[PDB]
Amino acid sequence: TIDLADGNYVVSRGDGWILSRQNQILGGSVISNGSTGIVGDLRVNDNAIPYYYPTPSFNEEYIKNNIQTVFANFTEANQIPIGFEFSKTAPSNKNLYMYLQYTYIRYEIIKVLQHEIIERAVLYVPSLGYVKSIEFNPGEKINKDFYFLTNDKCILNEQFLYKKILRVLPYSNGLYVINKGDGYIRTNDKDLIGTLLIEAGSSGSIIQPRLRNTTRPLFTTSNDAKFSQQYTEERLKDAFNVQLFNTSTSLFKFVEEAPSNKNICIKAYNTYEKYELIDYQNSIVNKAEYYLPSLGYCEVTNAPSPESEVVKTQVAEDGFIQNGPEEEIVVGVIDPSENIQEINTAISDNYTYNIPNNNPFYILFTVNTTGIY
Amino acid sequence: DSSLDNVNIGVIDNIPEIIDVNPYKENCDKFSPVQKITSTREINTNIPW
Repeated sequence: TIDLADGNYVVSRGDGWILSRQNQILGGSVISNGSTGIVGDLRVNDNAIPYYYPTPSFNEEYIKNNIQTVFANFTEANQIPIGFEFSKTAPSNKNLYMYLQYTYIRYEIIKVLQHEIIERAVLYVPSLGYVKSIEFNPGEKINKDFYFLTNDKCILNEQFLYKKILRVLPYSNGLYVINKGDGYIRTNDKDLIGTLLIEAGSSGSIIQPRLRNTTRPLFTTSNDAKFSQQYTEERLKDAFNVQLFNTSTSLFKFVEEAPSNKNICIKAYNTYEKYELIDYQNSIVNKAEYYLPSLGYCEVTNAPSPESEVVKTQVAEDGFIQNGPEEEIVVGVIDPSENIQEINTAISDNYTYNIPNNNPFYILFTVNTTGIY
Repeated sequence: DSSLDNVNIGVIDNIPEIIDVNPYKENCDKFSPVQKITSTREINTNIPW
């Protein structure tokens, strides 16, 4: 029984769901006598296909479009491999058994009426894995709850994010490029690589191996005239010498080793770097925002909060949040419209240059000996 | 009327699109325009054709 108003809604129960009875299908590993075992997977293909459970009101296309518009777009991410791995060390004299399953992000679309839900369509999006381990001795009887799961559950913190369905700048006239920093992430976990739960004594890992070099830079201009993706890219190449925009071969990996008496939750997001292409003149006249992919960000929850209540919450307005250090690096740039005439001879004392209609222009020069001119 | 039976449209529609392509260095040779000249004969006769 929800306390919202009537009509449809889009709900995201979050990441960290494990389906029922799909526990041991992937198999397990047995370690002994102080050895170390590492298992893992790469969410690339044949395992990144979402599972749809629709209702006549909500068909597959409806669910897909509605969730992708508001929450993370999984169709695009389904082609970029992401790898995860759990490592565990067995004791000196004992045996350990550890088995792996997949964790899914759960989305629901509902149709509230009179504070009562009368429909529910579910989408499960594969995100990452979860490894369950136990040290045993021969003949021990294991609780059935360790192997078998009768109903789905959220090992991570529960959530119910939802969204109802309807200073003085002393610069000179010219162009500039401002790098505003690194570690920009879109709101509503829209740029989330995934979440990993590491049990006591283990060590999780999330790796972006760049098996596919593609990337998804984001562009936003206040005026399509005089500005465009190509124009801003060329200006950045002139300013910061950026050679690759929609490509990259740099890998980022995050590793966390949980202590011996607690559990850890590591969240990995993709990050961005913000480049503002202003056109200050006398008072900003134009602005563009380029978000070049960075090498990710990692947050570490020491442990899930004690189960008290699933407090409903609404999605934040679309935007960005910066997690890296604050910076503002300003670089001037030559306006391509103006012409630049190069002087083939070095300039000595007492030189004259003949202006060679009313448009502005550029002249490039260098002196023959250091001094004041 | 049974040549295209084995084609399954739905599976094709379910294929992900190609994003990254590893190119073969030499995949184009050249283009050879074909030039032709048409002849013309004169067959004189007395019986109308």
